Amino acid sequence: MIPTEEALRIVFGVSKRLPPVIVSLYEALGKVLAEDIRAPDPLPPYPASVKDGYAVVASDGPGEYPVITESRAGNDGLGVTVTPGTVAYVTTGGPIPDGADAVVQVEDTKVIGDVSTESKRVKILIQTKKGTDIRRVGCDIEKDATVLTTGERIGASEIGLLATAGVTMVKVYPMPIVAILSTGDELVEPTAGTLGRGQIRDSNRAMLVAAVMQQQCKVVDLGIVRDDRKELEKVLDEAVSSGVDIILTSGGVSMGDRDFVKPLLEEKGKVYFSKVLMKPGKPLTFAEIRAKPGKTVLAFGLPGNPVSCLVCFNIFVVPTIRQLAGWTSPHPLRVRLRLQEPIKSDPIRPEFHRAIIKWKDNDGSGTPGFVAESTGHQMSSRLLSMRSANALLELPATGNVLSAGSSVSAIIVSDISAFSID
Amino acid sequence: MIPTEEALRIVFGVSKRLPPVIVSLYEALGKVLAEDIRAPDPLPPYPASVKDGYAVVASDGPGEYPVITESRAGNDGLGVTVTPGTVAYVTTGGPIPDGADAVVQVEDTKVIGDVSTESKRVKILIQTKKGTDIRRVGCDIEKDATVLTTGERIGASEIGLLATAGVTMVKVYPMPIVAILSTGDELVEPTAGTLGRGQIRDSNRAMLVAAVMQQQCKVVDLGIVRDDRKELEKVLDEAVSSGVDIILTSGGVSMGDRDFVKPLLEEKGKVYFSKVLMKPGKPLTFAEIRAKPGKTVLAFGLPGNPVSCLVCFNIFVVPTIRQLAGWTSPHPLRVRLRLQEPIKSDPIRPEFHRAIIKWKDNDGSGTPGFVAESTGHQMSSRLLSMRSANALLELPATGNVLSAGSSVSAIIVSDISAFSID
Ligand SMILES: Nc1ncnc2c1ncn2[C@@H]1O[C@H](COP(=O)(O)O)[C@@H](O)[C@H]1O
Ligand SMILES: Nc1ncnc2c1ncn2[C@@H]1O[C@H](COP(=O)(O)O)[C@@H](O)[C@H]1O
Ligand code: MOO
Ligand code: MOO
Ligand SMILES: [Mg+2]
Ligand SMILES: [Mg+2]
Repeated sequence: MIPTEEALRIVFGVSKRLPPVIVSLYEALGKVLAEDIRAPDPLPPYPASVKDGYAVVASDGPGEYPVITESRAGNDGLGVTVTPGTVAYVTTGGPIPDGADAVVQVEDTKVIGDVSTESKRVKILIQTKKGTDIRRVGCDIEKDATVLTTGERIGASEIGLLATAGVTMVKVYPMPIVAILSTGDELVEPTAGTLGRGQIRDSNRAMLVAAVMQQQCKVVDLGIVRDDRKELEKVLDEAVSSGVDIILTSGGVSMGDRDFVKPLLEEKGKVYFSKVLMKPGKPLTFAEIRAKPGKTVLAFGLPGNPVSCLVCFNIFVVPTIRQLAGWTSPHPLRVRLRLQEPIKSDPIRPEFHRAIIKWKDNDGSGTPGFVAESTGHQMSSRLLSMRSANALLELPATGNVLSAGSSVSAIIVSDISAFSID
Repeated sequence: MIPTEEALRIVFGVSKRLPPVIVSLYEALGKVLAEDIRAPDPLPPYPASVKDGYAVVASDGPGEYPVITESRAGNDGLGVTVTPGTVAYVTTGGPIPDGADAVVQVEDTKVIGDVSTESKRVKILIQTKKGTDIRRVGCDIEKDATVLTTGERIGASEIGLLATAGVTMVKVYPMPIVAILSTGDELVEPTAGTLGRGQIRDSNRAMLVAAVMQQQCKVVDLGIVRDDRKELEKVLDEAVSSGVDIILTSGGVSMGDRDFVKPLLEEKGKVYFSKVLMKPGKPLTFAEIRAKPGKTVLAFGLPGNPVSCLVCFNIFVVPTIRQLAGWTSPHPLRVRLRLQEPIKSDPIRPEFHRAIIKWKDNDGSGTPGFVAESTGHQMSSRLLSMRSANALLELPATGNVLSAGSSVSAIIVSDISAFSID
């Protein structure tokens, strides 16, 4: 039995970043960059107007002037020089014609004379300064500037920067492919209606398929496997040979006489641990299998108890997926929060207590902060204790009652940007 | 020009939850439940062992006893009664045979005699209590108990609860379908290499496609549209008739003489506003179009400036997607944080200043909390100001320099569970 911090250190030490691949721009979203990106041209590549109005010679000052060209895009005004005593109409993003050194926004101007006559004239109502409302070449992005670097995760703004730079095929770290199976003679498919004696619906498999889909990985669903050593070996050898990077099993890892996951993983590879000092998730097995040519497969013999299964996925499998996906910060967000109710900590095993947390203007102490409500009874067989739980409170093994208003460390396990407000 | 709080109130008031649909279990992930879910049978549906060991009569106490059956799943031990003076082998999740009222874990037992002889005997090493290590029928979930309710978002634990309850087809609120187009004679596709005079790559479209994909919505990519009124009307009528729920355009909404988005939206529907008091995102247009039979289409005439485009998406479009998707808490997470450097606020427009935020053990004041670093120059044409930005600091329009260490409100715009730790 090892502490969770040691089990996390071992998993991290064995887990290796996947070889990079080339993907399309839309396939690059969510992925970590495996190359630096440089701008091939400046942004803007031409002097551009910040406003809809008139490009002027600043030194001319307020007065009435003829409009000698109109510049909105492309070759508009090419070969036209705005000389002292003239102006050019411009729209935002329009190229500044040669000779103009400032832009006066349309609100500080007035058109003079009849619009029907070909010759347009405008009254500039202010005294402007050279450079006003013009984006010089390269002011937003300089040519050859690094706009994105290796190790940076691609979100919407990063896709926008790749498009700005003309990069539609991107070198990234891929997501791992994950195989998932359930174990047990007592299991039936979740499509089962009336259950026969001693049967339960397989809930862990669909739960883990959903959890892995939330981490943006491809899933290989290997179904229900019975408590038969040859059958489980065949399905594990099949998963190892299929090209997946991670295998997730649940159940068949406790002290039962037909719990074959641990001895099969010892036979096929290297088991680093099979027991962890934690509440819930004690029978967790982690192993490294080498697939014959030629790559490493990580195997997590997750516990059968639904709560223990999901907590072990959240604490150990999520950072492993991220490490394989090239994240430099794979660890989960940890915050500090105040308890909204008293919670009794366990006397021997530190607890990952499920909570529903929210940000409050007053956390109970006068200042703003996160607050936590327990999900109730914490039994490892009670999947209702994971319902709506967006955090795991880290309760040390003291045996004391932590009173309402006391502060604890909490691992956030679900999208902080999808947190329901107070 | 209206304040952002009024623009958000108007958008919320017009936006209506989409009609619910029936989807498969894996399609239900991320979606909000449109029906309550009740357990059709209890969990466990039979008295189940919490441990691998022996089912006993508690009153028998420590002693040596014959093992009369073995119970791991299904019909194991059916018709066998554990009477006083006998025990039954059980594995975790195994049905408790009739007559046994407690379980003694295998660690508190010892097998006696030769294993080869058919008759097995075990020594129970402790005095147990009635009910120990047995999960009674329905202790985790009672039959007909409500396990999930209308308005609850489906995450991995909720998929696990649907599978437990045998629900593989779920009534949910769907995500809206979003049409996206760019406007401008100066735009070229992001596949363009060398740019001609007065051209830029279309970056907003791929950025908004990525942003909408992160919100789990289907995208209808309508491409680049030129600054031609008939062309833009045709593409808008096409989007309205196609069945999308939201149209996103960018550009063609400022004061230019070929900015046709506003007048086209006024003609096709009801424009609620076209100008907002905010830095960045001032030219935002919001309109409601009625598609002929027969449904409502929401249209956001987003600003062309890349920063303004993404900030307006993050503040106004993200809660609208969530409201249409049936979220009861569509608003973004707002927290309070301390500035890591000084920031000058604008004297007239309140600013959505881009920041990279992280949780620190000491936020600078001695206690733990969020801290923010600015992304630098905040110009609306500078997409590099959105790079890695996971929050928008809400700076009031005071004109004062907010010093390092002062606290501000911040909107979190990207997965809090994907936050890089300190
Ligand atoms: N799709 C786009 N990608 C990048 N920049 C754009 C896009 N559309 C408009 N812009 C720029 O945003 C600014 C305002 O656009 P508009 O509202 O059309 O005048 C101008 O500088 C445009 O060149
Ligand atoms: N796929 C599953 N879905 C729900 N419960 C399970 C699953 N697999 C195992 N269990 C339960 O978890 C507990 C421990 O399983 P095991 O480690 O196989 O003894 C037992 O009560 C099992 O019935
Ligand atoms: O042995 Mo556990 O910690 O109830 O899965
Ligand atoms: O007019 Mo803006 O607020 O630079 O898009
Ligand atoms: Mg089992
Ligand atoms: Mg334009």
